[PDB]
Amino acid sequence: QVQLQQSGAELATPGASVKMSCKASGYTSTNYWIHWVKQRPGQGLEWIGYINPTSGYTEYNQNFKDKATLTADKSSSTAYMQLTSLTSEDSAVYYCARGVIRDFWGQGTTLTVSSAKTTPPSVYPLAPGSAAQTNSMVTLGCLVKGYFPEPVTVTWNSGSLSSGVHTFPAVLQSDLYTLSSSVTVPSSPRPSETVTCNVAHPASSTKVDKKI
Amino acid sequence: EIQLQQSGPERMKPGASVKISCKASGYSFTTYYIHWVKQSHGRSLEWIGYIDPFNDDTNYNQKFKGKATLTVDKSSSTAYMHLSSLTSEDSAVYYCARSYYGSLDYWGQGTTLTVSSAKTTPPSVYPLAPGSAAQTNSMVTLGCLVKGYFPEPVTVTWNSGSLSSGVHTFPAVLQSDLYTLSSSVTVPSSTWPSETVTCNVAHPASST
Amino acid sequence: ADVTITVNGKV
Amino acid sequence: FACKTANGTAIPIGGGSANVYVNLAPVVNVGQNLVVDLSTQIFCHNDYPETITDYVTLQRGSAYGGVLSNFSGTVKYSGSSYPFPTTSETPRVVYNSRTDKPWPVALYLTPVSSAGGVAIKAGSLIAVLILRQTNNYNSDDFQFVWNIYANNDVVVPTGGCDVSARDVTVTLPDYPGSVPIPLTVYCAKSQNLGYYLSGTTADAGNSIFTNTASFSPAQGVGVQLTRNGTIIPANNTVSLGAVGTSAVSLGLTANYARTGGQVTAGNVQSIIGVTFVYQ
Amino acid sequence: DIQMTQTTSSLSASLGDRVTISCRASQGVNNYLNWYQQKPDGSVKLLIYYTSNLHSGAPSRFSGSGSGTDYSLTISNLEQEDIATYFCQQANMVPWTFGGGTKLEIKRADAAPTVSIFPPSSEQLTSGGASVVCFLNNFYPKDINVKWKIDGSERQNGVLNSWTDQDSKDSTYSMSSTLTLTKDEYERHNSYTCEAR
Amino acid sequence: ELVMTQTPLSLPVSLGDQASISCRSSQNIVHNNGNTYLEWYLQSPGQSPKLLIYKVSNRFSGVPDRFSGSGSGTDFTLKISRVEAEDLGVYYCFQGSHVPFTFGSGTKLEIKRADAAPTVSIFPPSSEQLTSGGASVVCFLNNFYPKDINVKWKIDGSERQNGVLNSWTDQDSKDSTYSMSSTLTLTKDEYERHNSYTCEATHKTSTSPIVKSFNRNEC
Repeated sequence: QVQLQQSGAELATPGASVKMSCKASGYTSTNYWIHWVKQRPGQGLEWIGYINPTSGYTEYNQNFKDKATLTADKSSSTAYMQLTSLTSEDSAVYYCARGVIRDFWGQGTTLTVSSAKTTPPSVYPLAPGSAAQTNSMVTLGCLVKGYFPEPVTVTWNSGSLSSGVHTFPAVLQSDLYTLSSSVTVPSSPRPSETVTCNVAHPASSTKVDKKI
Repeated sequence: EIQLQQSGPERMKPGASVKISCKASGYSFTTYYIHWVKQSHGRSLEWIGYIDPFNDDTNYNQKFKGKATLTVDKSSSTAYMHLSSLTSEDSAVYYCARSYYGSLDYWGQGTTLTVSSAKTTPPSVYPLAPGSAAQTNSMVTLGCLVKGYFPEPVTVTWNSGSLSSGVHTFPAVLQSDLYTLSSSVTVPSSTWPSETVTCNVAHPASST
Repeated sequence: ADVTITVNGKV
Repeated sequence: FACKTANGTAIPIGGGSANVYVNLAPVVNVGQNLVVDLSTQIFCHNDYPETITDYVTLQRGSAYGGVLSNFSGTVKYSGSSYPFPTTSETPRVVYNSRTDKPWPVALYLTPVSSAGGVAIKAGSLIAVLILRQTNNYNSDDFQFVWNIYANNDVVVPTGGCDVSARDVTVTLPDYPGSVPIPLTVYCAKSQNLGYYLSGTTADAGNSIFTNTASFSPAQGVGVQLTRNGTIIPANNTVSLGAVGTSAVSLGLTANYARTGGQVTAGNVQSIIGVTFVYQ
Repeated sequence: DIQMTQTTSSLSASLGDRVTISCRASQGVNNYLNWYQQKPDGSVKLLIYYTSNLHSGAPSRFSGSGSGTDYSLTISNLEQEDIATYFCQQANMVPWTFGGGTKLEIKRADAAPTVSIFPPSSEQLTSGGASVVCFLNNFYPKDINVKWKIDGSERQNGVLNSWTDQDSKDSTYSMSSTLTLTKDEYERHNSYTCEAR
Repeated sequence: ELVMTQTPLSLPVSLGDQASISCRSSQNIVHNNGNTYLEWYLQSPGQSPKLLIYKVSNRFSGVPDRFSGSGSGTDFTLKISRVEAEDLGVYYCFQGSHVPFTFGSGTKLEIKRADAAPTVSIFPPSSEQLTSGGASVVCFLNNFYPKDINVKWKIDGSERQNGVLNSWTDQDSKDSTYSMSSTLTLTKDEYERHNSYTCEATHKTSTSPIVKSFNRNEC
């Protein structure tokens, strides 16, 4: 059906401006309002406002009245939200919801507002020296530092190992991201086994293989 | 010229159904809405609904939606009010009216509906006397008690109206589905027992 | 002229 | 608040203007003539009855359009009727269910003449209606316009009487025969009626109508109307007396007549207009 | 739905006076308010519609006015024809609703009730019943309270009360009260009293 | 505006039991028309929120019977008769009566399981990183329950708090455990001027910290 398909992913510098889209509407019923909701990483949901595409009536959260402008085009059945003077605080996931009581939500749009440029990852192997660091089983891992943007995918021995492979979510550090991964192997230390963590960064178009 | 004539009073057993009619005359029947109104014993007016005599679309008060049914007969220019599962609470006066400018500008005379399990009963009449003596030198008051009759009405007159003009006849009050009523008369203290003051009671329903 | 009448004929 | 036509098609809301096509069925009546009843043509509902109630009202300035723009009358609206075109704001309709219910609106017209009516062609504008929609949750005040179009050819009676047909074709037999004209008149209320014929006459008494035949016309002959043996000249009033709900025949009969001189064979055709007046 | 409230249920006036009857609506109505009059017998007639328009055939002494959620009806000068009940009705939304009603009455000099009490008739006692009747004739104003007492005690059952309408001539009111007993309990008490408050 | 506060913050349950969550408002949230617009939403891992109950007690078309909303005035509750795998996520209460509309703080409903201590591990900065002028010490804490844990760092026995980053994984969904990593970043010169480093982890299932240390330059 005509359903809420939103934009993709957008990257903008501080200040600047961006316009998002929610591709569904119809000017035949007055109850198909479109709400916009904000979710910051690790926090809850914030209601920004809604617009009635049929009449153009708008409701705004006064905390956003200087930031968000709601509009709708009757031809393409597409609703729009515009954000001005972007800061790092505006990085979040944005949803559009249809109905008087938000009974149908969209997929979501991720926005990151950073001044950093594309940057390749740095790989530093985490080699354990003393077996005392673990107990008759040995842990291994790789460190990824200073890349941008997400995501960097980590696989071990080209996917040959999939047990106990804990890959951790990225953390932002001065607009460059850091990440780490770990695995456990059955008492097969160097060179009894040939573990090799494989790292790929599609945004920088680099695939790197590092041994321990 | 414009007027609405309704059917006469109706008496029904509880749980029965009744159908009132309202004949219109003096205007184009189909070009105006017809509304129905209920007035309870407390004389508060209640709106039932309206019907469009052209296409017969209706609109009901939620208070009456499941009990009332409005219908029309274009050929004879008549409107009907049907009420089902009658209870004692349905006893009231019902009016049909024509609506213009949202006003109900013309009304019928109204129909009285009585819902009761009772059946015809003659009135028992008792006399009232002061007792020991007339305790007032100028005026002395007498009266008659009418009890246990059904249905209404019952007429009262004193000496066929020869000693009227000092008579207060009170409205009937219902009691266990049988009515009761009383009347009063006041005559000069010297005229009684010096004169034959007597009350006459008539109940057409029983012809007595 | 609320009604119009057309009278056809021959000779 | 959404609406759809009697055929299931949805009616768009809040555009530049919405055009709604309906079937007309005018009928003469005492006091007010009916143009179109929209209760059978338009249906509306509410998709969120549990959380919002929609109020719809007919705004001031709603009026007839097209060839009916200069007429006036009344409008039925939700249990009562008001003057039309609307000078004030009508009361509210309530939509609080998902079940389609009729839009309780019907338009009437005030008679202006004896018989007579304006011809409506399919696809011609009939009325421009202004609607205002509000709700009990939002404080939004939305105005939109519906344009009412006819989808069938009809003639709206502008007077208090009607006729069996607005156009009557009859066929005379070859000269010198004659045929009756099946034309009847009835009125919603007792009236004194009379009619007078009109057209291009061709004689002194002006009882004979010119031969209009385009192809191979016959010359020296015309068409002369008569009722019950009497001859009716043009621009002269013929009285019918009291007329009522029972159709009354005019009794006209069409005959050939000879004028000028020598008569020559060919086709014959005349077009005669009948007009009605009160007395 | 929309509720209608008329400020008072009874209004006291005098012939030639200027009276005003007010109505209030729980929410705004676009001047879609109507006024009706009901005669004592029961006949109902429309007086004013759309807040200020008087019906064709009504007296010219009736006038109405008001705005959202506040309306009133006025009579320039009273006549005896105008002693009746009046209702306000809204037509802005369905269902149509009416006011509680306001009844006019003629003002006059106050008067205390004349009281009379009658014992059960021997004819009634032969049938097993027993009813004591009390009359309160020609009192003004309308409102009054009564009580029944037996042998120093008070009883509040088996009593029927009735009231007449205001009398056209005296413009006064009247009332009757009947207390009924079974003959077994009538003769087990010695005194009966009609306490007219 | 008015604040919506939810309780508890986390609701660990086992598959089958009865789960109840509470949402308390700061003020009456009845609309001027008499309807109370209290809503419950569910967000599942990697999915957008979906509606559960739309008028305090009503169930949205298509919501199983497990869910039942109730409450009035200022306190409301959502109850789940029997907990299935499909019910795991973050639950939000929502008020839509007074502008601006507000969401609840959010409550996560997770799996219950038996306690387990963390398999703490430490690693040194790589010699290659020192060749690049950087130095990051990494500490791993794998497979522990419950989700709450605290970690701290020391250098040569001296406690340090600067230059530390912490990361958490969501519930493992296979072991129903949790994992965490800590990274201590140092400059080459400052890393080389100390001889020992320590990662100290405290978990609810112990009276003393799990201490792990190493001597500089392992490989």
